[PDB]
Amino acid sequence: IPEYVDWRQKGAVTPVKNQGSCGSCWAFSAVVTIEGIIKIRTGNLNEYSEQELLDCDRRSYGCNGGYPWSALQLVAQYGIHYRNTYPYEGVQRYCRSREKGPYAAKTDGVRQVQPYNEGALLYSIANQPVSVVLEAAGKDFQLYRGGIFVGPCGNKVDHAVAAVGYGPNYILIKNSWGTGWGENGYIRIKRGTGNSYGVCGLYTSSFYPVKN
Ligand SMILES: *[C@@H](O)[C@H](Cc1ccccc1)NC(=O)[C@@H](NC(=O)[C@@H](NC(=O)N[C@H](Cc1ccc(O)cc1)C(=O)O)[C@@H]1CCN=C(N)N1)C(C)C
Repeated sequence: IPEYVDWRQKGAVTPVKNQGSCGSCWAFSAVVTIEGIIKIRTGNLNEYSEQELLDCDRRSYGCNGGYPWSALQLVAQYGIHYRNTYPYEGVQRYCRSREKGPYAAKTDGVRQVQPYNEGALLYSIANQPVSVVLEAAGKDFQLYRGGIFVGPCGNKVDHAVAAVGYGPNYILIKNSWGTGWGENGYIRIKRGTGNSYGVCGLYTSSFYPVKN
């Protein structure tokens, strides 16, 4: 795998979103990986519905948090609508998949990256955008304005984001806190510290969709 990966450079990343006060990060994280793999497989970049996952993933707890892997399982088992047809409201409502016609995209499964393994995550990122979790509760992460982020932070993961690239010293992350946060909505998180958790627990729980 190469020294630099940036899926934005290959037109596989849609504009930065803002999840608002709703604990829907898990749905935003999942959708970034779907938008990525559909572009890589079909050559078309589309936006897909975070709201649909928020409403329809019965394993997750709507705006009270959820599971990127369960969201990705749902897209593999059923599918997902375009964001345009099922737009984001920042509140959990009834699952309205049936009322919005046939699904726009479908995947063939979900895979976990070997956890607590930097090389395993970089290998997956080289192939496609990956759903990752980290500790975002800390003020340092909340007030991040740019540069390579080293913390401070603990490993108490509480927030799902998407790894869309890496460099020699960092992993490139798409956050769902709008374009005003960090580097136009992105964070470069320090890698290669030798801490198996990753910086802010970045290696705790990572999933990517499978599509043939
Ligand atoms: C992002 O907007 C939200 C914010 C939030 C966090 C906690 C409570 C409310 C809102 N963050 C999340 O959705 C996070 N989700 C969780 O913390 C998640 N737990 C896990 O991801 N861990 C599981 C463990 C597990 C696996 C399978 C079953 O059946 C049970 C448990 C894992 O290791 O995969 C849950 C979601 C519901 N509430 C809490 N507290 N935790 C982030 C995605 C990590």
